Amino acid sequence: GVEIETISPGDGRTFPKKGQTCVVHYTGMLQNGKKFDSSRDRNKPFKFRIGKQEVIKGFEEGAAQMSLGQRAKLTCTPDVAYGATGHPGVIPPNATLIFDVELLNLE
Repeated sequence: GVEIETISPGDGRTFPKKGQTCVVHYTGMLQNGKKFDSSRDRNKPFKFRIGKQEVIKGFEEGAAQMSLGQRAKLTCTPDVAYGATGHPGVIPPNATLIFDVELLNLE
């Protein structure tokens, strides 16, 4: 359940692959709710790789469906991220997650 709502520009040809460490300006958003996380604030744009189950499932699928310079809009189902448990005090159980994602990576 990954819905991409693309802010257009970029290249559309250089997709992320396995063995690649990539850099993402993310920004969290709760559906009918406020923010909960922001890479824009810390000024450290979250270096991470693909294929080690580092991030949640709903963020991992949308990262491969982007390219360099693109700006997407993730909409993840509750079951792929936190819906049964809920991250304690931060994410309630059975919650739908909204992300503002832009990929500006290397490799």
